[PDB]
Formats: sequence, C-alpha cells, structure tokens
Amino acid sequence: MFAIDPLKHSKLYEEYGLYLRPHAPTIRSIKYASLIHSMLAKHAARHNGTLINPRMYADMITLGNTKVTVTDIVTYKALTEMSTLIESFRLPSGLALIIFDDEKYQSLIPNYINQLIAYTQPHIIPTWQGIADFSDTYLRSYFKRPFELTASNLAAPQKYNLSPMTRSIFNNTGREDAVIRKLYGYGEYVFIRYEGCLITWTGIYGEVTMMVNLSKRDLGLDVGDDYLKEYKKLLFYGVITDAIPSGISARSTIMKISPHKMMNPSGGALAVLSKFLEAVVSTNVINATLVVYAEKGAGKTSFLSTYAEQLSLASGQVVGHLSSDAYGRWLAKNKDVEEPSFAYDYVLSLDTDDNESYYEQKASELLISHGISEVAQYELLSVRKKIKMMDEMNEVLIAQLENADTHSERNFYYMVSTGKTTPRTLIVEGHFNAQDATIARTDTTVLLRTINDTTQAMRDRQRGGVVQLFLRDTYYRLLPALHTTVYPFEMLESIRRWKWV
Amino acid sequence: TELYNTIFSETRKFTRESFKEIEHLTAKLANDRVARHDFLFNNSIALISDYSGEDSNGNQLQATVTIPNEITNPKEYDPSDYPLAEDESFFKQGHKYDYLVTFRAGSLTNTYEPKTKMYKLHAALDKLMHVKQRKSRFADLWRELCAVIASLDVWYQTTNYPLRTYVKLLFHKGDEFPFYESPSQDKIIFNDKSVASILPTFVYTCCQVGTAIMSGILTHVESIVAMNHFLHCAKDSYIDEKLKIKGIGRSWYQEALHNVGRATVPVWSQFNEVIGHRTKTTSEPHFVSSTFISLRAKRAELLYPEFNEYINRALRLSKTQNDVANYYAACRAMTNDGTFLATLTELSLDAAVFPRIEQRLVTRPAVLMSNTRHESLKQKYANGVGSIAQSYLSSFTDEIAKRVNGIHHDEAWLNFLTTSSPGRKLTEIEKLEVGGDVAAWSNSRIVMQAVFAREYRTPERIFKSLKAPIKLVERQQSDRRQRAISGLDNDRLFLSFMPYTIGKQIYDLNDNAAQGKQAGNAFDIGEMLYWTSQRNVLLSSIDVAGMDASVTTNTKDIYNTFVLDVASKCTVPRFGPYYAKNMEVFEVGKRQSQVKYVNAAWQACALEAANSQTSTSYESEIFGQVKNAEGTYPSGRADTSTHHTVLLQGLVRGNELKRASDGKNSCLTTIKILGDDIMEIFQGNENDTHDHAVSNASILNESGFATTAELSQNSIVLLQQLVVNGTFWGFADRISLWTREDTKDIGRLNLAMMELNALIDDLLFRVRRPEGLKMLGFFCGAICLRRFTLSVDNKLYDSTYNNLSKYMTLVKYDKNPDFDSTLMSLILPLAWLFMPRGGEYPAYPFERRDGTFTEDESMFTARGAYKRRLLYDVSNIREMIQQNSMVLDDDLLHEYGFTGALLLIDLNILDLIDEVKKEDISPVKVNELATSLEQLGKLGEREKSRRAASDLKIRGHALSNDIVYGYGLQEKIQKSAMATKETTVQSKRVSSRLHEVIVAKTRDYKIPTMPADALHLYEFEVEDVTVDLLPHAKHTSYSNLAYNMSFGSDGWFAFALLGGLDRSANLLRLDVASIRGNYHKFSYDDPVFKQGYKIYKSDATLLNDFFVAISAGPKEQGILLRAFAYYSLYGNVEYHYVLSPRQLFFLSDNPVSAERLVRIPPSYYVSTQCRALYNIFSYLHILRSITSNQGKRLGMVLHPGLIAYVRG
RNA sequence: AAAAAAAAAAA
RNA sequence: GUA
RNA sequence: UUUUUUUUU
Repeated sequence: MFAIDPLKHSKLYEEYGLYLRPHAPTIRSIKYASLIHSMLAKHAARHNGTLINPRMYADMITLGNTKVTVTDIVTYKALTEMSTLIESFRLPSGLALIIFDDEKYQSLIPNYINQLIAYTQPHIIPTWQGIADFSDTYLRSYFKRPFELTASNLAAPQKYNLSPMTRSIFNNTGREDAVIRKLYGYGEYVFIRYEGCLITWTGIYGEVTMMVNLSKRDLGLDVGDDYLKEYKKLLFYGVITDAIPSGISARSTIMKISPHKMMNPSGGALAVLSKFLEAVVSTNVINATLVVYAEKGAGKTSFLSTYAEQLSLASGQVVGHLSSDAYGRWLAKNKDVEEPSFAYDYVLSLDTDDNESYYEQKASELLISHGISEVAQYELLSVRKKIKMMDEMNEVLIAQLENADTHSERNFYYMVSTGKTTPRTLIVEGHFNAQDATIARTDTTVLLRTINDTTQAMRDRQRGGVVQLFLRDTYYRLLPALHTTVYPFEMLESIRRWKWV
Repeated sequence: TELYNTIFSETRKFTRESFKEIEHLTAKLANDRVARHDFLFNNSIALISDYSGEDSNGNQLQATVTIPNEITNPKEYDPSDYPLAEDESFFKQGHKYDYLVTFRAGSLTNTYEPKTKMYKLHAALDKLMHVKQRKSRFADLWRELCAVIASLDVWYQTTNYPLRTYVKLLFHKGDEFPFYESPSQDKIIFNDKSVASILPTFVYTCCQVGTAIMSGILTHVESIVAMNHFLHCAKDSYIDEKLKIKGIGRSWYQEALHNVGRATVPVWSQFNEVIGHRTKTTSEPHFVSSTFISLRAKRAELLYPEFNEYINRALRLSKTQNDVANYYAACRAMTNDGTFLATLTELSLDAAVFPRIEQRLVTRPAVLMSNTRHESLKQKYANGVGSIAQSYLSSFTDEIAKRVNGIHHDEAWLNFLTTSSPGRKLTEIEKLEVGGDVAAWSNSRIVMQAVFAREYRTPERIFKSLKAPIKLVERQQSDRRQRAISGLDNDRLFLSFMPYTIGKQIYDLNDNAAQGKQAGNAFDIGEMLYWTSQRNVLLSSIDVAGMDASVTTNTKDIYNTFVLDVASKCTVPRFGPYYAKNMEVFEVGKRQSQVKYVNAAWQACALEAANSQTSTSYESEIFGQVKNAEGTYPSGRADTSTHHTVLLQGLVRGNELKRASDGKNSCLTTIKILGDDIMEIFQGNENDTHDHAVSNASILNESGFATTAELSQNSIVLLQQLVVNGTFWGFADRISLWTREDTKDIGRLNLAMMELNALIDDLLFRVRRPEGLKMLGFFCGAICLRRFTLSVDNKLYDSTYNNLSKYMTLVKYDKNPDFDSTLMSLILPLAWLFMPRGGEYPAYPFERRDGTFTEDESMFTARGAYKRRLLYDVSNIREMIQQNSMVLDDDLLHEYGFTGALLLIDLNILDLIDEVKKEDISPVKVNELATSLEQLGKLGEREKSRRAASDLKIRGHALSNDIVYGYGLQEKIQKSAMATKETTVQSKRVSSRLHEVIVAKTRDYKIPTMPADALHLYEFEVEDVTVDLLPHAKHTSYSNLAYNMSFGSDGWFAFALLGGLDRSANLLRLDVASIRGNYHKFSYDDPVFKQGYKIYKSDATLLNDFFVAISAGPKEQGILLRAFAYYSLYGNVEYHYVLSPRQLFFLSDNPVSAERLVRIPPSYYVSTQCRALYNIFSYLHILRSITSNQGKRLGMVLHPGLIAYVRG
C-alpha cells in the first residue's frame, strides 16, 4: 500500500520511471490497497476532511488485527464498514504504508494518509538523486524493474533474458529511441523518459556531480567539453549535489552525461518568491524590494540582471538592480563630499567593475599592514591568524553600519530606495546578515546558491586575489544560512508559475 | 455648590443627614453637565499667584503658578513638524516630533482633494488629535476631574489650593466646557477651536497630580512645581519632552543617598525575617562618584530650572534615608504623567520596532553537519562569545534531552492553544466552505485550529505560512514608548513551539531565572531584601537598551546552537507533520553525502532556524502597506522570553567560567533574569567586584548590546521593584487610576467597581497616606460610577420606571420616534458601594440608632461575603447579644438606603445579559469543530470519559457540560464563540428578561437573612492590658520599609502586631482554607464538587463512573473522597473572606498570628472547628480596625445563636 | 488588538 | 440624551 | 476550562 495510489495516479509513478506490471498475490494486493484508498477518501469527506479515530484505522490497515462488528453504532459505522472490507481480503498480515523520501512526492500525499502516518511505522524508500531505488521489495513486486542500455551493454533483447511484461528499458546509449527500437528489436518494450541531465565533472579535489534542468539536446554539451563552454545554461539551471567546498573550477571537463529526472523546486523558496511577486503586483505597496545574499564569487550579478529582465518583461513595469558592491563604489568617491548626490542614475553609473570599492581599499591596507600581499602567503597562515585579521576587518565594517550619518549605509539605501526618479521595484544585493537592518525595509529576503566554488573562483581571477579571497572569507564568517536558500532555477520557475494579468 | 462645607467635611462620618447630603450632592455632579461647569469654575474662587508651604519633609518652599504663553495662545499648525520622504512612501527617517505637537486646535484644516497623500496625512492627524487623546478609565473626563476636585475639597476643607487655579486658568474658556468626548462619535468635539491641541490630556494630568496630593506624595507647593514642569514640557511637544528627561530627573537619588552618608536600616535574614538593625555608611565607591559629574552637567543643561532647583534642594537638604525616599517619590510624581503614551503607530514604528546595531558584530559557528539544501543541523563555535555561552549551555543538553522525551507534544500544542486572535483571516473561499457562524467565530485561535485540523499533519502548511505576512499591533504603557509588537498566525507560532519547549526546561535545573518564582507579596523581593542587608556587596541592575531590537540574526544563532544540540541528543518522533527517518546529510571531512537518522523535533528546529523572516507588515491608512527592516527579534513568538533568559544566563555564567579559566576569581553570587532584566549581585573587595562587573558589561558589549551600567552599593532594581537597604521603595505613579489602554469602557458596573478595588489595593504599600486614597476612591465611585444606561423596550419603559423608582432615583430620556427601543439610566444609592456583589468598598463610620458610630474600615479590610456584616454592625450587635435577638433593624437600613442597594444586587443584571448571549450558539457546529479538534493528540481519553458520562447519565441523574472532561474542548470553543457580539435584538430580550424579574421583585422587598449569617454577629471588648509588640518593632522604626510603614502609622503598627509573613508557620491550614473555600484546590461552591457531592449522597457505586467521566488521577480521586468526607462531617460552616496578596504586601496571610491579641473565654470551644473560626474573626477584626487601635488587649464576646449554630 | 510569569472574583 |  | 481585572517582561 503506497501513500499515493498507483492505479489512479499512474502517471506520477511513470515520472519516477516506475511502470505498472500488466495484469497473483501482488496484483490482488495493489487492488485491495486502491479500494482502501477509496474507502478512506470517502470516510474523510464526511467529517471536515478528518478521520474520526486514526489509530483505529492505522491498526486495522497496517497491522490488520482489529475487527469491529455490530451484533454507539453511529460513531463506529465507518469502522464497521472498513472492518467488513478488510475482513473480506483474508490477508495474512496488514498492508504497510509506503512513502518515498522525495519532496515532490510528500506534497502530493493526501490528507488522510498524512493523518494515518502518525500512528504507523511507514516503509520509507530512499532516493539517490530524486529517483527511488529499484532494488526494494515493493518496487520490485508491483512495478517493472528497469534495464539500462549503455554503449557496452547494447545488444538485442534476446541476448539477455528480457521480456515486455517484466522489464522496462532506460536508454543511456546517446542514440535515438526509434533507432534502438527498430534496429535492435526493443519494439514491444517501454522506455522511461527523463527530462534533465546528470553531469560528472573533474574537480580539483575529486569528481563532482551536477544536476541540470535542461535536456541533453537543449544543453549543447558532450563528453569531454569544457566548464566555461555553455556556462550560462549551467548557471541558470544547474545544482551541484556534493558537499561544499566541491572543487569545481573553470578547467573541469565532462566525464559522463546521463539523462536524469528534472529537479523539483522547494516549497519555501517558491513561497518567499511568490510573496515578493505578490508585493510586486499589488497597488497597496509603494516600494517593493528583494534582498539577495550570496557568497562573494557565486556569480550573482550576472543571473540577477537576467532575473530583472525577465521580471520587467513579464510584469510590464521597470525593475531596477542595485549591485552588491554598490555602496562601496559609491563611498569610494563620495566619502569626502559633505553633500553628495544620492540619485539613481549616479549610483547606477558607478556599479561598473572598473570602479574601486572602499572595502577593497581598506582590506588591501589591512593585508599590507601584516605583510600579506600574495595568495600563497594568505594560504600559509593558520586559522587563528586569519580570524585575528577578520576581527579588525569587522572593526572597519562596523563603522558604516552603526549609525545613520550622511555617509552611512542605511542612509544610502534609504535615499536610493525613496528617491523621486528611482524605480519602484529594486533587487538589492548584500554580503552579510548584519545588513538586514540596513538594506531597505522588506518582508522577503533570500540566499542565493549557484554552482561556483567561491573560494576557487576568487583565486582564479586577477586584480588582487588576496583581497578578494580575504573578503570572501570575512563575509562567509558573517553569513550563515538563516534565510531561505534559493537556487536560480527556482527564481525563474517563480516567474514562470505566477500567473500575470 | 458648597461641597466642602458639609457635615462629612468636618466629621468624615456617615450620620443620618451627612449621608443624605453627600448622596444628594454627588448625584448632582454626575447627572447634568451644567453643575460640573459651575463646580469646577466659579467666581467665588480667587486665583493665587505666589504661594508658600512645606515640602515632603517640612522644609519651607516657595513657588509660583506660571502658565507658559504657548498653552494660552497656541501657534498655527506647521506642516513641517510631520515631514515625509521624497517618494512620499513613509515619514522622514530622522523626523523629530514623534508625538503630538502643541498647536491651535482649529488650525489643522483639510483643504486637499480626497484620495490624496496629504489628505490621508491630515485625516490621520485628525484621528490622532480627536480620537487618540481620549483614554478615560471609568467615566467622561470632566467627571473624573470633579471626583479629584471634590475629594481635595472635602479633605482640605477649603478651596484656595493651587490645583483649582490651574483648572480655572487652563479650562475656563467661555460659559461651557472647551471640549467634550462623545461615545456616539467615539471622538472629542472641540467647542472652542482657539484652544491648544495637547490640552485634552491636561485633564488627565490634573487628575494625576490631585491623585498624588491625595497620596501624600506631593504637597501643594510641590504640585505647583509639578504643574509648572508639565506645562513647560508641552511648550514644544509634550510626550517628546517628557521622554527626553524621563530618566535624568529620577536618577539623582544615588547622589542624595551618598551625601546623606549615614543610615540606620533594617537587617533581613535568609528566611524572610527582620532580625536586626545596623548603622552603616551609604558612601558610594570611587567608580560610582565619577558618573555624578556627567549627570550634574546633563541635569544642569537639560531640565527646567525650577525642577532642577528642586533636585539640588533635595540633594542638599536631605538628612536621613527617609528624606531621600520622600524627595524621590515626589520627583517620581513630577516626572511621570500617569497617562498612557499613544500616537499613530506610523510615527512610533521607526523608534519602537526598527532594528539597530549598537556594538561589534556577532560571527557564525562552524557548521559540522549540514542538510542537503545546505541548512544547518549541528554547529559549534570556534571562538568568541558563542564559545563562551556554549561552555555553560552545553552541560544541560544531556538532561533537557531526557526531559523533552517524556512530553506528548500534540497535547502540549492543544493546551498551549489560546482563544486569542490568529494572524491570517479566512478569505471568501473558506468562508463559502464552512458555515457562516463558523466564519464569524473564526477570529479565535482555537476555532481556527479546529477548522484547519484536516491538514495539521501536512508538511505544506508550514510553507503556506511563509506566503502570509506578520501583522503588527500596537501597545500602550505608562512612562514608556508605544512598543509596536507582532502577532503571527498558527503555523509561525507552531514553528517556534518546539524551541519554546526546549528552552523552557532550563528553568528547573538552576536558580538563574525568575519565571516560576512570584507570589504578589514580599516573597518577590526576598533576594533583594537579603542581599542588601549584607556588607562588602556590589549591587548591579545592568540595563540592556532595546533587547528585542538589538538581537540580530547571528545573535539568535547562539540560541539556535543550544536548541540544535538538545534536539540532536533527544529522540522525539511525530511532532507535527514531521517524523523520524533516515535523512541524507552532509558532514565535514566527508566528501560525499552521508545518511543519518533525524527525528521529528530536530527537523522542526532546523526548518525553523533556517527559514527566518521577522519583518512585521503594518497596513496603514496613509501609505498603504508599511513593512519593517529585517533583523529584529520577532517578539510575538512562543519563545519570546525564554530566548532572552537562556541567552543572558549563558553569557553571564560563561563569563564566570571564562574568568575562572583565565586565572581570575569570580565573586558573582546570584543573577535573576526574566528576559531584558538581569540583576547581578557581587560580594568581595572593590577591585574584584568592579573587575567582574566591567568584564560582564564588556562581554555583553561583545555580543552586540548597548548596555547602561547602573551599579551601586545600596540600591537594586528588578521588575520595577526598588529595594534600597532592606527597604521597598514603591512606584506609586506607575498605576493610572484615570487613563486606560484598550478603552473598552466596560458596560458592567460591579466589574468596574472590582477593577477600581484592584487598582486601589495595588496602590497600598507604595502610597504614603492610604486614607486620602481611600477618600479619592470613594468620591470616584460616588461621582463617576453612579448612572448606568441600558436600552429598554418601548412597551416596558414606564412599567420598569414605575417598578424601580420606589427606592432609588432613575433617569428618563426622550421617546425617539422612527425607532423602537430607548435607553434609560440606573443612578444608584451610595449604599451599593459597600455591599457584597455590589461595590465592596471600605466604608466610613455609620451612626447607629444609639448614637455610637460604626468603626472606620481600614484599607486592609476584607471583601466578599464578609461585607454583609456591615448590616449587623450598623444594626447594633452590641444590643443584639444582650437582647438575644437577630432583628436586623430594617428601618435604619432604609434610612441609610441599604435596602434599595440590596434590591439592585438581587436583580442580577449581568448574569441575564450573559445568558441571553449564551442562548444563541448552535451546539451542532461546536460539537463538529471540537470533534475535528480532538484528533490531534492523546486519543481514547475523551471517548472513555464521554462513555463514562453517558453511562452515569443513563444509570443516574445527569452530569453538566463543562465538568465532563470529554466536553471541555467543546465548552472552550463555545465560550470563545459567545464573546463575539451583542449588537441586535438580544438587547430587546435583555429588556424583556430584566422586565420579568422586576415585576416579581418589586411587590415588596425586605432584607432576607439566612441561618448562616448568624455567625457574622459578634463583637470585641477592649480591656486595660497592653499587648506586647513583636521585637522587630524596634528594628523597623528607623528607615521605614515602605512609604506607609512610617513610625506610628497603621501599616507599621499592624506589622508590629501581626508580624511578618512566614512560609513555614502553617499552624492551621486545612480547616482555615476549607471554611474559607477549597478543601485542597476544589472549592465547595464549585460545580465539580457540587455534582460529585450529589453523586456521593446517591448510590456510591457511581463514583467509578464519575472519576472516569471527569478523568481525574488517583491522587485527585483521594482528594475528592477526603473532601466529601470532610464536607459531610462538620463542613457545615463557612465564612468566605477575600484578602489580596498585594493588599497584605508585608503582613501575614495566616489568621493564626492574631491569637495572642484576643482573650477568648474557654467556654466557647464547643466544636472541633471553633479555634480556626475564632482566629479568622479576631484576625479580620484587627485588620479592619487598625486606625483606632492604641494597643490594648481585646476580648471576644459571642452570641448564643452563634453558639447554637456552631453546635447544630 | 501577540506570547510568557504571578495574583483576585463569577457562572 | 445613540441605531 | 472560560470571561473580566491588576503587576511585570
């Protein structure tokens, strides 16, 4: 007995690569579980969507020992009906409730099954990269076990002991399904279809997996290509599934590409982003603002410019974008002027990468004052020696977050966010969580994770890599994951799912 | 009128004609608004300019009534006082005037087009000036001023006191009042537009200054100084100038107590006892005296120079500690207004809820075990204040993990689930789905969870909550700002419930906290009274400014690591929609992704920690929807105080362990924290104590908190209770008798008089003269709370008037065509104030038939059914014991009008009003909702209890609805539903049900007497033998331990007779509490006990059904069996007195302590419960009659009917 | 018109 | 001194 | 258990 009924919702199990074996004890058991699902869905809808005695239902179904028989009747009429259903099965034991360990699966479990979970030992099937494993008891009994064809495994189905009623085929040959079908004789069989990719790279420390939400034809990459080739599709649609720091870099090549299931976006990410889009649409709100944090080197500006473009084209309004190093490049030029210009065009004209930041100057002087000038000198220090310097960098960060003077950071974002000619909706970036009291007043703030080893991406660039690595480490030391973690494909799916006009 | 030239003005006793005159004159001041204008303003009053008298100690002081020009002739409205931003999205960032500015009340016009930003701003300033200034607690604001003026007139017997001159100079504008408040429009209507704008609040200011004169705190010259200060503060902006010098004009007292330099103080024991008195220097150390220079400079350049001269006078002329206490209470009356401080929350938002970074930043801990979305599951600090806090908080996790495992969390969530307002409001789809009555009732939180109980186990409920914003809601509080606080919905409250459960269990494992330790009496101040009588002590009330706002996200992470350690050590499956499962995980060092077993509580804690959104979203009427910057503590959560308590005790005790590890001693003895209030007490030499105090303040600065070092040798502050050298210094101006926060202005009159009694009892051991406050409460209850208007049907109007007008007066109104029902008032006699279930106020000497007066009831007298004894006390019990009769003398009780008062009490209006609201709620929907709500935790118990209840119903009589355990959830939902509305024809049936009781009651009424009030009759005779004073009468004569505990006062002499309160000496506890009330917890007139006793006198085999239908434990079963056996055998007598613990703040609760004062003859002990009964008699008589207790030994005479009733 | 702690009364 |  | 009220965070 699964949580979601495979006879009604067969297409969802087809999405995982799990096909129904054609119509035996397992064949009786799946139909009995479907009748139990229909009976529970009937009994739930008579009392506010709830079940009247869920421990009794859970015992009668999962354990299969309790029999209720009338020989009040009103309070136990549903239980007598369920008892006369289960007694007519003559099963030796009870039907164990079966859940997958996926997030997309648990959001589609019905309410009555969720009420019965709290009085049941479920059979929780793990997932590797979203696909439930096929070497389980129930998924072998009720479903077709897959068979993978590779370049080496490729043969006629007569060579192995395959059959249409037991095995389904996973084409991993890199060839068209019609060519495999009418060239080798796989015509009677059935193919599981996946929509994404799974790419293994050659990392600095080992090998690195990556899951992409694009098809292998949409993603123009083959085995042996480059990381900087087709980088934008990977940044917009890719998620590395290893522990950070995963040593991915601009030199990593492809070891293997396989078709694989598309990732499903999270609940809280789409909830916070739809909260922001509700703030964008509604006329009740004068200023809408999104606060995005990322580590220094995640490539966050290049995606959020595309996000501002897609939001402008989908919403019909004008969407601005204040960069992460906007205040530093502002304050490097205006810390001496008593009455500076807070206008949006003047600020936006200073967010180019040729302008030097104030914090990078101060950190350059701080690294010079200890004698640190090369990246190899900074790597060769101890952790306590780094933290002793990062505390002085925090002493120079606190002087701009403490008060609200005419050059404070809170005054800067107040004057830019509340200007005459500034856009209505701003996408404002930040480095660390102490800027929450300083970046403009919101109710949506997220954290952006991309496929960039941010300690490797900052030692692979010029213009003072020591200062960039030092400021990355300081900002990491001031940034936990205490807001909602959001990936870029989730930020694009938030616009694609929100209905406009 | 001439109300200071009465018989009560010169005798203060209720004779036959003094009571008639004082009832005739106060009913004049309540009815018409013509006589109040004549009472407050008349040409017979001559104004005064210069004045001279004494201050609070006896020193001569001279002052002058000075009205500023800015109150008399206000300026026109300046629109630059409330600016905006450039985009007009909100008010300006650093805008100065945060409250209402003094301008001319007609100068605020609205010449803009509607639906314009400036139109919204001027409409909101209209809302501020006309609506947000009316705050009156009991009556209209011109009736609450006549009460104060009348009480001052009758106390001082004259009129030439300066507060009358302030009233006439500020409010005599024309031949009418300058303004009035209307309950029909719910706003103030200005009759003279040329008057000031802040001028309606000076009514409440004059009421508070008159209350302080009645207190004994201020004299008349000090009232001149106070009113000059409050009129100087309104010269630019009243509330802003009040808050700017709110602490400067108070904190001078440490310097005065230094310059005294010599004090003889009480000495308190370890066990809440006064054991000695000692003489010691009050000279502060060298590091305290260095702050005096800065405070002198700021005091010289900020304050009004007359009040600054008064502070320098107080520093210079004080000789003992009592002088410093008296001048400090007077400056408390001069700096605080006694009003609730309120404006538009769009103004005060940016100063009450906006997050701030004050000190150095807080870093993160190293993540050691991470989620697959890289959220944190386990984390540990490298170095900083996080390691310091965790070095103390990581030795309790292994015990809190055991304590959390034995808690059923769904039943804890149902018991935690309140009837308050949830965050989100149901939209039209769910309103179409459920019925209309459910949609009306769904403004509760428990009805809300009973509606959405179908998806309690669904995980997407949590993510659905992250789409809804957090609502902001206002508060009001005296002496402080507005404090915009948050209110969040069920699921955001549910995420913060498991860290609330985890952080609450720390309170049982140490003594750093203060949550479970309060009682309302001197046990609240046991630690402060003990640790100020010691020597070589350093006392410290460190002040963390803005605890809710200064906590960033990284400061919350210090609590998050503690919660995640406790959650990782425990084993809790099935918390909410979460369950224990093998969860894929990232670790440190492990390149790949591991798999570990993660329970439900640690999933809930990790998802709560890694999805944090604080920012409250207030929907304004000016700007639309206003949000806040992120990074405040959300402050409306379940763990909104346990967080602060755990974090502060972790920082302090970790500093203690860090100093012990660095080779330094720690001399910290106790800390007490309730969140935002630390109280540190050190002991040692000055170097050690100062070093440890500086280290504690610096380690609070390291965690990102702006502290204010308030440390000394002899004073200590915790939870607004000041203890200076074994002596309580109460804050009398914190209690506002005249202003009110919610401004419900309750339609109930017995409840209003109970509210007044509660405030007057709370003002008892912080006031200096309680007799004047008694008289103030009498005149406010006799002017403000007389008339009572209710709507009566047109067919019954003259019928009810003809039935009711026979004993007390009534007021009629117009007949109001084109409508059905018109309202009519219920003006009442003064004897309603003194009766049980009526007023229950301490009375005055009533003259008896024989000329001898009744005794003056003190402020310590009882309430409840004991107040029926005043009938027999004015009926001359002294004659009753020698005539052997129980004749109540109804003629004299009709001369004083007690019989109409008891008639109006016997009408029982409020119970009928509540029952006709109860007669509407449909039990089918309530049963359906609570049956849906029972399914979340602890199954089987409700059904077993209801099965036993139906069994006892079918083989017995019945059981009631609430008392059965299975119906308690239905009962709570049904009682939350009925508190919604009263708008309609329910008022017509109010008029109908109150019509049929007055037909039956007003045939003829005479006072019914029970046999049970034969024990109210008894008296006491004064012998010639002087009793011996308790030996702490000599220790507590120097430096009185409250403001009314002075040498010779009634509180001091009652404390010298009855002695202090004791927690160990419980001599008679079963009999006293049983004939007062409960056996153990269950009272005798409790429906549980009444239904159980009815089953008890029935067939006794039904008790097996009873204890299961109520679902009581075995110990509760034994308690109820012993209660039955004790109520049958000699539970026939009961006395039912009520004394509040705040009323006896230093005195004793136990009536045994009055046995040594009364000589009872031994031929009166004819039953086993005579001794405790007689001790109640003597205890209540000695507390009731302290004001004429010169110290002789008493002797109780009894009545033969009392003895026959005690026998049987 | 939120959450915690202590206190007084009524159905 | 309403609706 | 509810409702009202007070002190306090």
